[PDB]
Amino acid sequence: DIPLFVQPEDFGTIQIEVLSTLYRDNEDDLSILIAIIDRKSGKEMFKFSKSIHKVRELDVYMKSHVPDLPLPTLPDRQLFQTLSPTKVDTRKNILNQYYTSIFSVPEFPKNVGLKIAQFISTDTVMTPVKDGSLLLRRPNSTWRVRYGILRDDVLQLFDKNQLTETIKLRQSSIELIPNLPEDRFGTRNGFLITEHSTKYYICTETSKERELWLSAFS
Repeated sequence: DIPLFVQPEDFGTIQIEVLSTLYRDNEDDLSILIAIIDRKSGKEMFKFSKSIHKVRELDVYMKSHVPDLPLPTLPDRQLFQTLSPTKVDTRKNILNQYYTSIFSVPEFPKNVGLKIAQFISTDTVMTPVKDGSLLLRRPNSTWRVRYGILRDDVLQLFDKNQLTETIKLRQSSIELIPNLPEDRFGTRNGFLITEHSTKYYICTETSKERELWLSAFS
């Protein structure tokens, strides 16, 4: 066997939270970061990372070994084709609904329950001023994944751990971009930083993350 972090009979005692679908794993590919939480304590026990391909693989296994029991539906493949903020926001919510339903099924067959347990017991992620994954556009205007670090009153953006942008907040102005009506770029949870000029369009994965980032800007 491979060591199990949570026994299949104890799937009911955990909550899941899909934290991101822009996480860079050990091989530096975009993957899905998932947190496993103890229900009674509310403490985050561990995190793990899976590519969308691995997610569909386990899904394929389940459809075939439990055909008679209803199972949730994965996000569509089109949500992972052209990178846009509105798709990133949506597919994270569907994945949250998906894995909440999985660990809410009362009983799985012994083989299927072990496979799910092995799934969450691999690709473990250990992670210990504001930061987070961001989506960046410039005024021929595609989006690109960036990792933002707020240093003092200066924002730093990295592309695969390489400084590609550096921003002064004292020189710049900030404004929210309304989610609606949806523009021709799929902007969502977005805001504009105009550094004195130059304009950077930045979106977060959730609307809460936009709230948290603006407060860091203050």
